[PDB]
Amino acid sequence: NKSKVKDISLAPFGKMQMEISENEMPGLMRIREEYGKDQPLKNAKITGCLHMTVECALLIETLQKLGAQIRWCSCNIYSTADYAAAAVSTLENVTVFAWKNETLEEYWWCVESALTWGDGDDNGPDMIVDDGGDATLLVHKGVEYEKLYEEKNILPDPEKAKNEEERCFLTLLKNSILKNPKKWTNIAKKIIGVSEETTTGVLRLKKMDKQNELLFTAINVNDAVTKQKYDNVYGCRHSLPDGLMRATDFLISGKIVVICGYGDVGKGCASSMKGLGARVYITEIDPICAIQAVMEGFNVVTLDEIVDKGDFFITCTGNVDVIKLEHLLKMKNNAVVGNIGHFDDEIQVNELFNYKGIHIENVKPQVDRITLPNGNKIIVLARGRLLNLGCATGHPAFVMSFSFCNQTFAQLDLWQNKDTNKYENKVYLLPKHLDEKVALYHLKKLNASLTELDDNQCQFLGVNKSGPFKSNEYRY
Amino acid sequence: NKSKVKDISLAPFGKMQMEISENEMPGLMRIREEYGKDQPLKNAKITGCLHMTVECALLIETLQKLGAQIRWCSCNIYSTADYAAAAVSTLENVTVFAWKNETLEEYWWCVESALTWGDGDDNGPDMIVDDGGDATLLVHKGVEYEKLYEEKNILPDPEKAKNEEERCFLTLLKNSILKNPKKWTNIAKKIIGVSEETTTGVLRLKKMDKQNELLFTAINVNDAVTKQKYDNVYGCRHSLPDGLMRATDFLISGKIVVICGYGDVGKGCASSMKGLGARVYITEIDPICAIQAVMEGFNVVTLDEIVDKGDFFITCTGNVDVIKLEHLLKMKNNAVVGNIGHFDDEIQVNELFNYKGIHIENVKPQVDRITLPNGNKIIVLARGRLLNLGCATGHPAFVMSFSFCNQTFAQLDLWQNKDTNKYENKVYLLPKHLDEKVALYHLKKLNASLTELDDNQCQFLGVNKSGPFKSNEYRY
Amino acid sequence: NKSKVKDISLAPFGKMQMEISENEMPGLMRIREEYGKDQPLKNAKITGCLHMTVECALLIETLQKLGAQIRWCSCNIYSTADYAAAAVSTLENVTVFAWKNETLEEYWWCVESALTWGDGDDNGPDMIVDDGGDATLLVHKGVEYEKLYEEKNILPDPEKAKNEEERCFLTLLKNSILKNPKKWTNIAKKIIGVSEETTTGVLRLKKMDKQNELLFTAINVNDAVTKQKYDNVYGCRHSLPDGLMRATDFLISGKIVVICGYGDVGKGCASSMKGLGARVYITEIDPICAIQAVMEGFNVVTLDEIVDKGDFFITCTGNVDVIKLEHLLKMKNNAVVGNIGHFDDEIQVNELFNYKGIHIENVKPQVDRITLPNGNKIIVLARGRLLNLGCATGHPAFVMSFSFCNQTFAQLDLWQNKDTNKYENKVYLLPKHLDEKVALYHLKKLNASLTELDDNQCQFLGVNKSGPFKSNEYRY
Amino acid sequence: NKSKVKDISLAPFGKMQMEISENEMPGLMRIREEYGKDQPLKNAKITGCLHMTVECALLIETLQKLGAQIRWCSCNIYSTADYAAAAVSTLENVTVFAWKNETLEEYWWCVESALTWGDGDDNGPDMIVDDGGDATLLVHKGVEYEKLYEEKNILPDPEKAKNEEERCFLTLLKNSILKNPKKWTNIAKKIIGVSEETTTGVLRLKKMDKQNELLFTAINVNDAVTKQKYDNVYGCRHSLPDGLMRATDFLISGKIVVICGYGDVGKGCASSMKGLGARVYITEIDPICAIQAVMEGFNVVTLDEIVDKGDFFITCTGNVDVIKLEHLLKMKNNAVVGNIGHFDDEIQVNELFNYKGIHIENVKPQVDRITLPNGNKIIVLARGRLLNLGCATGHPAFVMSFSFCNQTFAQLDLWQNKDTNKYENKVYLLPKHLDEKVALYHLKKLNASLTELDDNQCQFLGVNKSGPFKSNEYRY
Ligand SMILES: NC(=O)c1ccc[n+]([C@@H]2O[C@H](COP(=O)([O-])OP(=O)(O)OC[C@H]3O[C@@H](n4cnc5c(N)ncnc54)[C@H](O)[C@@H]3O)[C@@H](O)[C@H]2O)c1
Ligand SMILES: NC(=O)c1ccc[n+]([C@@H]2O[C@H](COP(=O)([O-])OP(=O)(O)OC[C@H]3O[C@@H](n4cnc5c(N)ncnc54)[C@H](O)[C@@H]3O)[C@@H](O)[C@H]2O)c1
Ligand SMILES: NC(=O)c1ccc[n+]([C@@H]2O[C@H](COP(=O)([O-])OP(=O)(O)OC[C@H]3O[C@@H](n4cnc5c(N)ncnc54)[C@H](O)[C@@H]3O)[C@@H](O)[C@H]2O)c1
Repeated sequence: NKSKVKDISLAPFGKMQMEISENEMPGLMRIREEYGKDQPLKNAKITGCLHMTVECALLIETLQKLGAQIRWCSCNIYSTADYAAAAVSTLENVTVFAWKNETLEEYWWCVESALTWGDGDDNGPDMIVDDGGDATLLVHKGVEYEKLYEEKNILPDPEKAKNEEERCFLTLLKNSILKNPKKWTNIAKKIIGVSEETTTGVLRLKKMDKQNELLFTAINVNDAVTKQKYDNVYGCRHSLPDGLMRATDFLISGKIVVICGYGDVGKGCASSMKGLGARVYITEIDPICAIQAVMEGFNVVTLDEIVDKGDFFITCTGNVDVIKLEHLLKMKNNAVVGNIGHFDDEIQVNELFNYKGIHIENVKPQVDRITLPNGNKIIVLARGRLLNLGCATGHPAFVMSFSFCNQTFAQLDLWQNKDTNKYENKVYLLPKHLDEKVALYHLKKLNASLTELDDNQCQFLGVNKSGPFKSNEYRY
Repeated sequence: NKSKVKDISLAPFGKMQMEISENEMPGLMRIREEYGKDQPLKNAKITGCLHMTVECALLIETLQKLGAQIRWCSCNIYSTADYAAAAVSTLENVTVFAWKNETLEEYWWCVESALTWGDGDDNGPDMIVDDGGDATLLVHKGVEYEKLYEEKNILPDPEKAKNEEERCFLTLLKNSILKNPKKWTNIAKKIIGVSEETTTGVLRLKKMDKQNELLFTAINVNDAVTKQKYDNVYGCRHSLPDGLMRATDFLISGKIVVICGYGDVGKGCASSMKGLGARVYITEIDPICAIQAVMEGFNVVTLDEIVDKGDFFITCTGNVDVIKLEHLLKMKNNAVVGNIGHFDDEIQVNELFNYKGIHIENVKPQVDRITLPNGNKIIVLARGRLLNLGCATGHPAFVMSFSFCNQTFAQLDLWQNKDTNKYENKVYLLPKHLDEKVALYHLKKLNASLTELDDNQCQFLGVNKSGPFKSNEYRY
Repeated sequence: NKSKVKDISLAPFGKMQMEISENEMPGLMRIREEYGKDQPLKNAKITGCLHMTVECALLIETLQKLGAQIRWCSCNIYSTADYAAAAVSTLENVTVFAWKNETLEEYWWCVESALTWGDGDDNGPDMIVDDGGDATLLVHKGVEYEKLYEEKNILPDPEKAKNEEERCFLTLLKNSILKNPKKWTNIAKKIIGVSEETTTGVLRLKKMDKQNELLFTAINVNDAVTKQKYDNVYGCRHSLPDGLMRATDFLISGKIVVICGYGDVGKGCASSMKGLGARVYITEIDPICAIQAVMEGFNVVTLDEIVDKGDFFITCTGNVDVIKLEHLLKMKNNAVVGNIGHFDDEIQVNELFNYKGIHIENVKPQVDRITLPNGNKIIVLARGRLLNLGCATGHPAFVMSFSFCNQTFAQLDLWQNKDTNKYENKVYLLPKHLDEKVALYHLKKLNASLTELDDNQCQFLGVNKSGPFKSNEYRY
Repeated sequence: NKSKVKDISLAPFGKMQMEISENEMPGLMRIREEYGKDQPLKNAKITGCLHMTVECALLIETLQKLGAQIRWCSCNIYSTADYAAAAVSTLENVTVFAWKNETLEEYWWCVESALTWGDGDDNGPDMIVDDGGDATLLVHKGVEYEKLYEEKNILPDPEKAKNEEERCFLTLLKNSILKNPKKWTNIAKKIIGVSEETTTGVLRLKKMDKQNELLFTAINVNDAVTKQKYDNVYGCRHSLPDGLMRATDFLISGKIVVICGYGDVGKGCASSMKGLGARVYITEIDPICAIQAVMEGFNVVTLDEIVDKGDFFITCTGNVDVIKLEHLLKMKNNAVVGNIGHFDDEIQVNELFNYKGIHIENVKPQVDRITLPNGNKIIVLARGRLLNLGCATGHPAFVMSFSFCNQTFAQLDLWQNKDTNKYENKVYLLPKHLDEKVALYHLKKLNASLTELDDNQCQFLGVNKSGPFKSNEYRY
């Protein structure tokens, strides 16, 4: 029950950061004021697997101030802010397993430790807060392999590891089963539900739900309007250049920036690059998104067409093998490559790092310089992992306030309906009125005056004076 | 049946414009190349009620080249381009009833004439293309009043006219029933379906469908992605400043522009005003839209807060009484007021024009100068009706190509399934693949290179290499 | 001697436009309020040669309200607004010779008529307001050729006409000398001075002054901060897209726009195209301007590199042969070509129009469609002349207010120092304090609150609390 | 000959940064390739007083590679990058006295140490590179007080210290004179000249030159086009948000940002804030700049009008007392205040820090939180000193390349003309051709293709095919 952090003496620095960011998160603060003295999450055991940053610390503190017990780990080996981990590990009923620059082996250990609440009966959490689906994955795969072992006596061999991170994952599961072949099966049965924060995690849930593999309720927090339209757009508009500037200090204006993918994240990234004066190039597979990109003055092309002159290459597709080895080998000298989508699959950093005749030179934390066979030296950020969270501090508190408000409401609704049959083992979405509520909490801070709908106006539009004001199909 | 247009000698000028805009509508031209020699709409009787512009002429030509017969009218008394009406009235199997500056009495006469195909059995059309729902309204109200007369022997009295335009509407219906009390009831029975082009028309359809008043199938073309995301946004970004410039020639940069409503149209309008250097103020009733407005650098306020210093006031709410008489009376000298939403309800132009001590002075077509009681002189555009179509030429052909492609596909699908039970008396949406198809047709013209999804990438995303690439809930 | 205009019955329409634009020119209106009842220009004879637009009419009215007599003509054969010419010709002591679509022969006739005040002694004006230097040219060339005839008995032969417009010019001078070989020599002697409005006219004056050919004082109004920084930038940002929209109605967003020249005009043009969503490409010869263009996100290339995919080609160089015949022949179908710089030298429209196998088809006034040898049809605006003034109404009133305020001050200072030796036969610039004065007059209209410099702040900066606040070398 | 730096072990980290930034400074690298093996600065003793950053390290290395000996110090107590100082102190013939977070006493010690080359005859440098004029100040004041002491036997008393930093300055001078009352007088006599980098330093030089106090030649590097138009604009566009983000991590979009001053720096700052989506408010004393601000969509107001709702307050005036104590006391909770202009005079941080009832709490390096009397807690950056260099890393290498190229050329020209009478004790500027030269060096890196002027075009414009292309009065 002892937290594991880099250095507990950073707690005060983290505490100061939390106190300040409090004014930047009017949404979360409003939640504490309403459901505060009520303690609606009293006795609830919540395990979280989300970037251990300052904004995340304020989410933890909100959940615990709501009366819940928490075990937490980071969902990325570089996103953890040590001062935030130390500060949060100080709270009562909160245990944390996270630190910056953790190895892949240590990463899975933290996820497992966060999901394990002691031993024996009720060894798992009541609810899960995931960001990418790693905690959810471990549970589902654990249950899957435990059944395979109880039938064919077969264990997950890290031999068939199609990746280094997968090797540690399979190793963790193999050792887990050899210690207690029913651990995950018993835990999964007590889980009320999970709430997914990102597009990638939702994609995983949808595929499991499609094949009826979901063991418990899953709430799609990422598809909430006040999340995908704010977090994914305005957040990346902020943290992309921030991560690029801290990592390289290079000029962006007048430079050729290549953005792969023009969905929510791509739109946000491109907007900030355009405002700085960069020459934006977009790659896309979806014709609808491509036209949106062209209408903003961007040039839509295939990577092969611009890979030779590109100064910055940012992937925001949430797909795999977007920037292949053959592309990296053709880049100009001093080209910068980073991924802001998911894991490290978008860019074949591994293939490049293990290529014959490649020299890897570390410039600073999360920043490496690779010497290509032809002599060109390119820059790779966070070894292909989230550059905004690895080279910077991720989204600003004000943006994360929207996301964490939806997360909190997801946990509240899941816990308050645990004794009902409102939720099955499927993916659900938060109601429309909650989205408007979250938005309403941030209006004052923004000095935005909302107009009151009149009686005639209400009848004409066919809506209530309090909302919702749009239909469920509205795209905003 | 003979066409009724201003001057048929303008046909040549219109013909030249159509030939040129042909290159700007690759979408429509692609349709002619595929379903051309097939004549899928052969023997179909289509009645249209949409702005009679050059872009609309190319839509008519496409429908007739597909084998259909057409009767058409404009949906606005100022939007008709006489040279386009003359040109289209020239085509075989096409009859037109439209001209610029038509009176309200003449307007309804045109709608009725367009919907009436001869006399006796089968006196109505097979399908309807509407833009605002006026044709659809006439038919539904006609059936409603015809039943009221067949039961209580009561006729629609233009006495209870809550408006001048409504007076002519009720007068037209009263006369219609005194001539044939079953005209509309019999016509509504043969209508396969209608396809709505704008947000206002869809709102009308949704309300009727909510109360189960729909007499036939209705396709929501406005809610199609390649329409609400392109037409409503990029179209207005183009035609708002164009309408403002031609009507007043005033400088926009440095001026205080007040935009009411920040939905699709509002976002498009604000983007162009921002690009020109204006100081944009936004009014909103929806908190979610309000935050989007603030995140773009716009100040969100209530009209009462800025009505005194505003230089331009543009309504894009699609609501009623947004700019009341009390607001107009407080505006500065030379302030410009225009509506780009629906009809003339957004702004109380009528209340102002009939106010005691008000002097109305016509400056030029669709532009009037009003002298307020305090002596201030303000400028009102198109008497509160669509300023972009009244003072300019509406959206450009390239944008209308997306909308008209969805319209054509809507007519095609509706006609090809007339003998099936695919569509009931409800509001439907065109399939996802069609939206991507439409987008694909315009990529070449835009020099946009789409990327081909790989085999691994397809399985990972769980989509087909040809699309759709997004889920039905995707907001783009 | 009466005015010569297209149709005097348009006077009322023009009057209405002048009354409204009055609120858009707080600068000129302030001048009338200060030097109004004083009549400082009483008895002064002013000849003007500037675009006869509504904004220009308000300048004429201001000069006459100051007590001067005026004879005016347009400096371009397409820029005249007939309703403005009719309205201004109505004023007392104002004679106008201008109309839209005048032939080159008629053009010079108007210039000569405007410069000729009766007959005999004092046959010329006291001061001149030029825009391009045509009136100034005629006087200088007239004096030059009159001396050549009085010595070698040689006359200007229109045979050596290196251009059609030059032929009419030499023809006019030849006839002028065969009627009175001392007309211009005597007129030039009574001219107090001239004030140049545009960059091109200033270039002409500087070359004459360099070779000591100036016969009278010339004031460089164009190099005035509140002119080149406002008019050339913000004015073009407004009239470029307006001219393009009225002439073609084509979509600009997503289109490839090629701007040649990135000086004051180019910067303004590009800013508007960028705001609309176009993909901007810039051509430059000056490396300093080229970097400015790149830092704004624009791609700097040579015409040859983009002439194949360009949708719009706009020249703003003020140079000759920027877009040669070889370039025009390689343009895509439906490509638009227009000049916004000087005369019709920037684009080789003449070479193209007289090329073998070329078909010219008039679409509408100032808009022609040319069929290239390969079949491609391109659009040419105003036959290579100012597209913003030919296809639209030029800069808005508010922007012209700054230029015309500097013009009025130039005329006032020139007339008030006619009996002094403050000005020689050289090019002078208006003092710094006047530039700030002009700017100050427009602040209230813009709701801009200026800050008052404090006592300590004044000493520190070493400036007066009233200005100037910058040094003469400041670039703003 | 012993450098004084924080930790010499950071040398390798600094070296890696220098090697990378080399590719971002094609201008400086070109200088090394041309005047490299020539060693034009051989035996020259250069003392610099400029922000000891990585970009500065590359400038030092260039000067030494040119054959010069260097002694260097920082011109700000927070701008020094320790890893850069350590790396540069490694070079041969280079001595450095600088470190981050130095006290004011230590600051002047470094300046003095940098200007002192040994002892006895020739105890000073041959040339000086200044940024703010502190080194130049020390020398001029030193000579002034040395004469005052040699006449009235009066010493500079730190009693009359109108500031803490001035106290240390006068103390340094007093001790200097009590040790050798002719030190500075003798040194000033051997100084060939100095080259000023910033607007503030130039203002100081101009005031001395105006009163004939200049002891040696001064080159105004800041007024060079490729410096004020690139560095001051594009550099701040980059380092303003960067400093803001690293110091607070606060969201900028949708926030109210108040920029005081709209000159070169203000224009750059506002452009980046606008691109991020902030609501920009500008304060100005100059009417011309105010109109430029309004034409970009910004609201011009007096501080008193917005000081209550502002979220960020940035001063770019280069003036004194812009944000007084009475303004700071009225700011909202969590408001951020920072100066990017000169020293710490723009904002009365001192008055606030010494105000009764004020609590100062350090959040992190260069970031303090002040509790106001009414309880509001505001954030002050770098205690009123350059926030971009104190909270971040200043301008990016590519921008600094333009500035340092002009510096190098300034040193080269000054040293090559030391035995001539080309330069007097006045302020001079670099020739136009050099500005274009510097620009040309960076075109390739930017993928910008310059167009070659044609023979006819050259004669028409009256310029050489190689430039200059503009007149000295051109404002760009
Ligand atoms: N780092 C952060 O702070 C942050 C914040 C939110 C989301 N994310 C992550 O960002 C990624 C994308 O998120 P999103 O919400 O924008 O989802 P999205 O589905 O809206 O956007 C993905 C886009 O990529 C395009 N695409 C797919 N494969 C492509 C390929 N090979 N080449 C070019 N384009 C391709 C699609 O057409 C689509 O428009 C996910 O991995 C998500 O979880 C990161
Ligand atoms: N003239 C054109 O070319 C054109 C093109 C497309 C749509 N339109 C019309 O524009 C209108 C709006 O269209 P939209 O598609 O943007 O729909 P929308 O529903 O997406 O946008 C309307 C917005 O106005 C807001 N709103 C409603 N009442 C308001 C009030 N009283 N004050 C302030 N804001 C209010 C809503 O919250 C919403 O965000 C409709 O009338 C539609 O038919 C015109
Ligand atoms: N139509 C209008 O409303 C309006 C308003 C103001 C000025 N103008 C005219 O516009 C022209 C330019 O004006 P400006 O004030 O911007 O002057 P400018 O001197 O500031 O700009 C000219 C620019 O063109 C560039 N250039 C020259 N030849 C070139 C070539 N062959 N290719 C590419 N670039 C080239 C120069 O390097 C320079 O940057 C003049 O003709 C002027 O009279 C028209």
